[PDB]
Amino acid sequence: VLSEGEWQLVLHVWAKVEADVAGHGQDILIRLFKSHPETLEKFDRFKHLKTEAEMKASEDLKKHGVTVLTALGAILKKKGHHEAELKPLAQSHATKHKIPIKYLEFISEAIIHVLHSRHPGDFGADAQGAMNKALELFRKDIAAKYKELGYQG
Ligand code: HEM
Repeated sequence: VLSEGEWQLVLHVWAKVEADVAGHGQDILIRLFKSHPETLEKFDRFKHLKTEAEMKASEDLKKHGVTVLTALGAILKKKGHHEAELKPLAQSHATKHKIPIKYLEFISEAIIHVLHSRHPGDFGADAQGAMNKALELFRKDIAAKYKELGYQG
């Protein structure tokens, strides 16, 4: 459970992400794909991309990054009361996209890295720790839904 202070650090940097959601999404998905190539393989939509240049030029990738960040921002703003937002997501990612929880840890690391590169002043260690907790809560709650559905892993 994050404290109110922690949630404030989380949403303060997230308000900054909102100024350029598309740019953040692209950086995050590209980082995810480059750091963990197995993740790109889950996207039939994007697996044709072979280089970072191709990824940066993909408008559809940029479009999905916004989809991803929009869903995540709505979750973060619920400050833990994200049961309704997490249900459809867990269901689709477990059963449809078949995304292991480990891959959610990978994108959490990409998110934190990109937030740090773009918002050093509002993403000091205290904010990093708070965001890590927030992303951990997200993962914890998603994992519980996965386990229920028979996908814990
Ligand atoms: C911060 C975590 C993530 C969020 C908030 C998120 C959000 C979304 C949303 C909103 C959709 C569209 C609706 C849906 O299908 O549920 C989606 C689709 C999808 N996501 Fe995620 N996602 C996340 C992480 C991941 C990860 C880590 C992978 C792969 C390693 C993944 C793979 C997919 C795939 C394959 C689709 C369908 C893409 C398509 O073909 O249209 N997602 N995601």
